[PDB]
Amino acid sequence: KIIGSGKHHDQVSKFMKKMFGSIESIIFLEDFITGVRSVEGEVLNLNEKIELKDSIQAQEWLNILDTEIKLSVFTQFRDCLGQLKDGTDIEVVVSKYIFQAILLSAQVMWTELVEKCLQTNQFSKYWKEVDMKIKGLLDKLNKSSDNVKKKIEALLVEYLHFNNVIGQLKNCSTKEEARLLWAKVQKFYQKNDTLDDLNSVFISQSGYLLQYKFEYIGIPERLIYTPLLLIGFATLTDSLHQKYGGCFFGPAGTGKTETVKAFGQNLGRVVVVFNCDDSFDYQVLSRLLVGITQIGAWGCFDEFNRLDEKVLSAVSANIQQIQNGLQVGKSHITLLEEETPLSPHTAVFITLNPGYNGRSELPENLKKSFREFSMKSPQSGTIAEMILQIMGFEDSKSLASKIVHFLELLSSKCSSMNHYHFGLRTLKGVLRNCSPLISEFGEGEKTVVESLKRVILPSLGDTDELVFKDELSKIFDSAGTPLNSKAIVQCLKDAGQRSGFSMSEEFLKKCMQFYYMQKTQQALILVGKAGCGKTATWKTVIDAMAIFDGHANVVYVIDTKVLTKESLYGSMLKATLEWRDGLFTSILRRVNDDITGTFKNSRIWVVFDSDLDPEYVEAMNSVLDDNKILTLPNGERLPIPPNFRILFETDNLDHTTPATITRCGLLWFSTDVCSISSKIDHLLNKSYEALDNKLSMFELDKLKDLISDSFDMASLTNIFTCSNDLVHILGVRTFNKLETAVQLAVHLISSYRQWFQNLDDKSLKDVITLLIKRSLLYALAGDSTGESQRAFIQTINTYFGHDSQELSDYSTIVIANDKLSFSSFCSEIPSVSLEAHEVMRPDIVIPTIDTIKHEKIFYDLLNSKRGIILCGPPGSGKTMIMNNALRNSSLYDVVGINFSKDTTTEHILS
Amino acid sequence: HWFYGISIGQFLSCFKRVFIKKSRETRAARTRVDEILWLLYQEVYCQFSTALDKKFKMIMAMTMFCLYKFDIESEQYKEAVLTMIGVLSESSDGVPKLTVDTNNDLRYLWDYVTTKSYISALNWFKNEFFVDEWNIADVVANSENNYFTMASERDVDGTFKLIELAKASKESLKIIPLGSIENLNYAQEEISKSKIEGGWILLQNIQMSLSWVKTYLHKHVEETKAAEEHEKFKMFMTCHLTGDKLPAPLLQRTDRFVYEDIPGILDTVKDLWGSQFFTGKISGVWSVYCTFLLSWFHALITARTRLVPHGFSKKYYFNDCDFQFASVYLENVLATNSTNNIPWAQVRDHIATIVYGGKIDEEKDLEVVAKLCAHVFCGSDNLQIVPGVRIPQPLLQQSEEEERARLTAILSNTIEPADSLSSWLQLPRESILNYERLQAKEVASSTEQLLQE
Ligand SMILES: Nc1ncnc2c1ncn2[C@@H]1O[C@H](COP(=O)(O)OP(=O)(O)OP(=O)(O)O)[C@@H](O)[C@H]1O
Ligand SMILES: Nc1ncnc2c1ncn2[C@@H]1O[C@H](COP(=O)(O)OP(=O)(O)O)[C@@H](O)[C@H]1O
Ligand SMILES: [Mg+2]
Repeated sequence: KIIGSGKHHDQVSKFMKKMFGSIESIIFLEDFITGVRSVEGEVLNLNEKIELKDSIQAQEWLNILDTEIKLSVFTQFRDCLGQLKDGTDIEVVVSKYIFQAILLSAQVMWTELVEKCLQTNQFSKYWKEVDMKIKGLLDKLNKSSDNVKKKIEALLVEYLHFNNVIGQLKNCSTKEEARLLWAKVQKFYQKNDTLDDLNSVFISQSGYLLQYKFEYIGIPERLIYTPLLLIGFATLTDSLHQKYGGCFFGPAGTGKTETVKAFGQNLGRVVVVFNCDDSFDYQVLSRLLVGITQIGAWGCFDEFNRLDEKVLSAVSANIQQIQNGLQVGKSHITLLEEETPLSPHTAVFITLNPGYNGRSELPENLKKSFREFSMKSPQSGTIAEMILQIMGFEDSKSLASKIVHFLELLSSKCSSMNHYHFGLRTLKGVLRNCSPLISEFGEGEKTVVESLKRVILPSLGDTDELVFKDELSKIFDSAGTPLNSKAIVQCLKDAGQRSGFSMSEEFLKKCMQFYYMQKTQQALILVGKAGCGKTATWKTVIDAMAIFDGHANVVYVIDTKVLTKESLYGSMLKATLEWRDGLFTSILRRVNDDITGTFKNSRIWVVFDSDLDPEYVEAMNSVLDDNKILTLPNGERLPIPPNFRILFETDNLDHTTPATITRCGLLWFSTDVCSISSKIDHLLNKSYEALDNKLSMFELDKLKDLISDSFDMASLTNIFTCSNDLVHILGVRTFNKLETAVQLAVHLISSYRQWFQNLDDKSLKDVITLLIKRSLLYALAGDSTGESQRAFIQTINTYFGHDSQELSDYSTIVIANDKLSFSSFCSEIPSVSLEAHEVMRPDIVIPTIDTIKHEKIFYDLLNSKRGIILCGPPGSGKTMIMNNALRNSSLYDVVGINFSKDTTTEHILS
Repeated sequence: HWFYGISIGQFLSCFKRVFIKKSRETRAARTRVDEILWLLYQEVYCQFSTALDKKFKMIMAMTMFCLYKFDIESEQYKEAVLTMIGVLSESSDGVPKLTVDTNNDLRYLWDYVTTKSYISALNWFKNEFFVDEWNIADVVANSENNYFTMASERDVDGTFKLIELAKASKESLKIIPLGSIENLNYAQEEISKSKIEGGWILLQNIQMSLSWVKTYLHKHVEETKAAEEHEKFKMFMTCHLTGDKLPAPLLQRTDRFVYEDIPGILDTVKDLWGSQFFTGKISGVWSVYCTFLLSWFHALITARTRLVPHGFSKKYYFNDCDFQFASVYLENVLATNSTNNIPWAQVRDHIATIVYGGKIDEEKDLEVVAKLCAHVFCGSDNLQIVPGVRIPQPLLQQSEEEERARLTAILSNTIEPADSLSSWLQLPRESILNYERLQAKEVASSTEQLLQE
């Protein structure tokens, strides 16, 4: 395509990202090349414009541009260093030069100044000067544009490294210790008396020298400088001095590849990263290796420990060839069945992840040419202080020490739990949530306290909350208060009492915690046993925010485990080469692509309302991370807008990885949000509003008054406590049987509304009480043996009043159209006779008292519009009783599905 | 283990040798059948123990002694030794049924085991075979094969032993290291011409070229049965027990044995110090002194690596690459800096963390390396690395050759005490006793499991 693009010369800019790795486009002029621009967005202006005639090949002018960009970077560096040397503020020079040039000029000037400072041992003055520079950069960051903000942040990272080193040098007691510390720190120098400008600047660490190749790097994600990072740099430069390659091994997520890339950036190189175990072809890798050898770039094998055995052997042979050529000093090595030149600036790095067997090591042929090093997670305190210094926090050292001490204290005192993770990741999450809170309250200790209470506190259990509170009081001297209280609390109360929910202290506490957590977090997890109120909590908060802000809400409730990964994320027809959307990506595209609907002024919620497993979430881990992009296995890479928020409603995290818990805002429901006599009232109101559409006014008011005052929690609390004494098959706690009790009671009451108008008040109350007793018995003790059912009947007749009509084992309201009395009866015992030829049909049943009672209760449960579960030993008669109850009626048709050891979800649909 | 494979043909040849070997008239075992059975046991242990490492050598010796004495001796001996192995293993405990004046050698074994001298107790069974273990001289001379595999761990290489043998065995050992495709082609040409010229050839570190051996060497050695009809040449292979699994037919075709010879600390110091000046001096006197100290430190760290988990939690193989990198750093720091000793403080922190502490992934082992470096390098005009030697700092005239001679003399003057692993190294003697008890427990458990099976 490039070869055929020798006339327009504008199709190369698409592949500039691939062939340069750092620059995304070439900024053109009407017939000249006026510069380049990187992926982050930054105009590098070439000093000498490149003419482009039509006859010139793409190869020739690309070749001249390759040197021109490096010469331009060196020119920017030299101009910036000459400017800063004639003392001028960093703020006025940030706007002129690219990030790399100002970075290198700052590093060289810092090294030059601190050398003489170490000679004279007067560190306080330069430390204060650097601190003032950092404060100036910090205040200029607030007034920065979209492009300059990244550059300012990177310069802040490097300047805080400078100040850290100067402070450590100042604290050193002896000159020997100061020089020991200065040896490890990566120093920068330039030779003022040399030709070949591109080789003027070099880097000295531990006495080893490395040339600075001036390849443009852009404005990359700078890593925070920590004493464990500089040890990685020292190991890499020690390996590179002796021409050995560079191997890192350690736990995943310790930034091995990022450390290699940061080392390359400091040296001015862009590191070509070969990603492994991504169905990575070998031939393309061999081509990349030949390119690395011929150019001289640094190639890093990311996750090298995961490769096919034959592919691993082939690539290890190639790497050994390259390394042998480098060590010997020979040129024109033999690989790819070809002799190719080998530039002596080539280098190979490898990063090995821990496998299933534990530790992973290099192949045998590479162990004699690679110097392995073990990477570890950084110390919490050092980078805690560094991040607090990234923000405008005062007393950042004391704050970081207090935060780390509080976290360790919590880990030592709080009760052990699966999701209790107080490592470095929790610290970084606390700081990231503390970052946006700076707008509301300043950069004091109370901001950290509020972030801790908004991150750690919700995820803690009930017994550990008091520990959190008292340790927070006794560690942090000041305990703050939250703002924006009255308005959102009143709005939550409105949105809850509108839906019937009871605004208890616990429910309001959980709603407030969820609201504050979703204020900043994007991925939410709600954990708690079935019936705690996760759905009620988040729905109430959604309604409250809709009423408060005025933004509309769009909710997509998806059950993850019902749908396979192909349906949830997207399926590709490998035999026909079409990609299908799936469910999650379809509703993401409907958000990004469409604008006619209310999608910019509305908050999108995707509630994964099912148990989560690592396999499902690993396909969206990029969404959970700071990337905030959904990376499909093939297709467009979808950006999630700020309104798009993912919630996870589950009941356990026994299979969710620590990474997902740390990234996602976790809200743990340690107890039910409402008491028994609040769920009962909510269900009563939800049934009254359903009956309201098919009933008169006064009759309904009187009936609901009778239902409400007929039972009281004083008598029912003893019943609910006694129900736990009974043995329950397929046990479910009574807080979940309340729904069945209330719904069945209300339906039974409503089914006899015709016989209530001409009914006396006393008999009406007796009817309501008897039906309530029946519903309570068949909901609480409905899954008992049958003798324990009689025991529960005695309990019911004891704890209710002694005047209401007693409930017997067969007490049923039978109503005759010729009489007005309720006429409650029991124990009919009918009789039936059948012929010989009817002895076995799938619909012949001998009616006994047990059969009639079971059929009656089953039909009453069906008419209550609630699902039923008949649990019993084989041959007991569950199917027979259903089919008899539904054969008599002309309203229901039975569809019998027979589940087996594995009935897929499409069996039911079929 | 993938290396201890045994075939019916080898066993039958070993049994044939029982009759073939009309050796010295052994103990008078009455009937000829008993004497033949004893000779069979002796020959099996003498031949098939070379292919095993030290722990499995002990296991074989104990198990075959038990198998022989469960038939030759009485029940008062059988239950005695069964309970004896139960005592040696830490799984069971009790007193054996010691019959006085009837089982004397068992009483010597009881004296050994009560004194908690596990190594002598385990070597008692080897001593009871009254046979001298075959060295590589015996194996190479006696076995009528042209192929031998020399396995070992990654800490010790027996290439020097094979060189010394073949220089004294009829001609020209020829080392052919593997590696890149150049090494592979050079090796194939060398073997193709050496099977005709007859010189002994050696193939260092087969493992790295596994894919090559699976394709070239395997079918070659399986098909070159006319090599015995070629000139009398011997092709050797060096592997690693912890390395990758060699193909089964290739290993079965060739003879095998395990090189188990760990040199003493002083021996390693002497070897390293001798080898350092063979390549010639690089810098002045202080470079020589620092190279001597580095040799001492490398020997100490390698010796402590052997112990596990004593000294170090894992067997971190500190090869010669670490020594080369540390030597390069020492030359650099003594070149850029001055003659004075001031930068010792940064000689440690680089050696203890970057070159020798890079492989380390646990904090305890890093602390071990750091304290070892602090002990070895921090010195003021008189350094006592081990309680038996004192190293004075260089002279004032700075005569480098005299300094090298003096260091050689101070190496030759001292001798290694038998308790060096507790005195020369910093870990206590009770640690060594616990280590030995653990290894004896492993041996006893394995042999009991085998006997029960
Ligand atoms: N504040 C409240 N006052 C009264 N009743 C409430 C309150 N909150 C919840 N409930 C009752 O508790 C029920 C819990 O329903 P919800 O769907 O929220 O449960 P959950 O714990 O998330 O469980 P699931 O795993 O079944 O989704 C509600 O349907 C309602 O009947
Ligand atoms: N009252 C009854 N009248 C007639 N048959 C009964 C009665 N009680 C139990 N049975 C017998 O019990 C068996 C239960 O069958 P089925 O309903 O298939 O078991 P399940 O309900 O466990 O699937 C029936 O075959 C029926 O013949
Ligand atoms: Mg729910």
